[PDB]
Amino acid sequence: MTFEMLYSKIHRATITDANLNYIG
Amino acid sequence: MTFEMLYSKIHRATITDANLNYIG
Amino acid sequence: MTFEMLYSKIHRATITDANLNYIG
Amino acid sequence: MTFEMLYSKIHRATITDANLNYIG
Amino acid sequence: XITIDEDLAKLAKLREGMKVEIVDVNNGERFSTYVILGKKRGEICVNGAAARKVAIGDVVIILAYASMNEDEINAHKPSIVLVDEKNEILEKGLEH
Amino acid sequence: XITIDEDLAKLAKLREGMKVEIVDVNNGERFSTYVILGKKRGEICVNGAAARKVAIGDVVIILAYASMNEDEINAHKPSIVLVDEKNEILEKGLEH
Amino acid sequence: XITIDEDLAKLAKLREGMKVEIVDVNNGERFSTYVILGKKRGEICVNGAAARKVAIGDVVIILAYASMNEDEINAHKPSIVLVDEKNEILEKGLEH
Amino acid sequence: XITIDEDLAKLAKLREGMKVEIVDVNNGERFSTYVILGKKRGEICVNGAAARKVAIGDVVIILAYASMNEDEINAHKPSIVLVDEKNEILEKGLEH
Repeated sequence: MTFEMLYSKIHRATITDANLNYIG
Repeated sequence: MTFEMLYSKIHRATITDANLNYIG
Repeated sequence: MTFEMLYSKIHRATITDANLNYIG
Repeated sequence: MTFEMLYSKIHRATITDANLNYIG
Repeated sequence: XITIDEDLAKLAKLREGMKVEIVDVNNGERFSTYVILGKKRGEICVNGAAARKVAIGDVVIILAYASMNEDEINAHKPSIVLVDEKNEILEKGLEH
Repeated sequence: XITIDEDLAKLAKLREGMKVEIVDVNNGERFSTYVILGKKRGEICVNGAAARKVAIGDVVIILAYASMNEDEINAHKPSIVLVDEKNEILEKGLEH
Repeated sequence: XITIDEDLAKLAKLREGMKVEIVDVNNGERFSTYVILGKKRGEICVNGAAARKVAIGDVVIILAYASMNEDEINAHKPSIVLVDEKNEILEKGLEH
Repeated sequence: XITIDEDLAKLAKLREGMKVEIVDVNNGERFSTYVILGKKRGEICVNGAAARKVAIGDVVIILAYASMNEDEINAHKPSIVLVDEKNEILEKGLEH
């Protein structure tokens, strides 16, 4: 039996950029 | 082969507080 | 390595009732 | 311990058709 | 949650408490919940918060997924059940 | 995230850091987060971005799922806990 | 559900019935469904309730995830397939 | 997808291609995507359809979950990383 557990987290980081039509 | 099964549940509890900018 | 695979499905069934404040 | 990892992806494909009332 | 006719659930190999995905054809809502075996024939009742995601009379698709390894995948055969407006079985195929 | 009274969490066999599904009966919102053991009695606090998905005073259902094999399923018994408006335990059944 | 050109699916190592995440670049919708191997060349058809989440002609990204252990992760190589407006293969990389 | 400063990702023990949950504090959006190791310092770039779920400058929480058995759970210690407005590390705790 397994359960999904919080492994790690980056708290309150800031989005510095966004790319809707990213390729890759 | 495994299946996600209801393990436990707290039914109809009341939210006593909310913290949008929580830190931790 | 495992993958989530369609195990079974009930196609186009009709909702006969709804209970928002169900208890159980 | 296991983690969901990107196995494969089809990038920027075009939807050629849609069938709301599909049967099967 | 979703109470399903135990006889219908059995045909789809659903177990009580098994997580299932519900997709509403009428309104397009997609959500997850768990199976509750019903005693009423042809009954499909959405309980709890999910009631707000559907309307009585909507057509829905109930799906169950399982985590399989490569060998299980090759030998796997999905249970696809089709029902009528009364939730009576019309077909049960073992292929897409 | 969601801070739950450690005493309440224990009854539902929730572990700190365990992923749980939250469904809000008032507004119908459905989201996932993880459990944080609270020290305040009867406390249920939603932290982070999830705060925007609920209102203080809303009634919610907290669910925990586990991946089981067929044998575990047959021997499995879910912990269903029902509470009152004060998040005090009313019942704890081992069946649906 | 989503019917994908079996020849395209093969290149992405998708199996029929395999759960996949669909993200629509045009409208931002994100949903899950399963793969159905198509017989029509360059075909990508969304079936069922999901049809309400897309429009014919939208650009989408189809993703498949697998649960791996640390060793599998280190040896793992994702299959990234890029196609053109006709869903014809342009590239198939084994890295990001 | 989300390109994360490889140096930041490492601190959170994120692997390239690892599925992660993104929650936007500003707008409340919650979605899943995978990690791409970035080469630019302090960079956090959302790529693909997900770009429509965020705005440059939004504060987000990036979470990674793993499926563990009871023994792994008892010995498990989460990596909680807190950063500043420049995505520079402020703290990295091994507890909640």
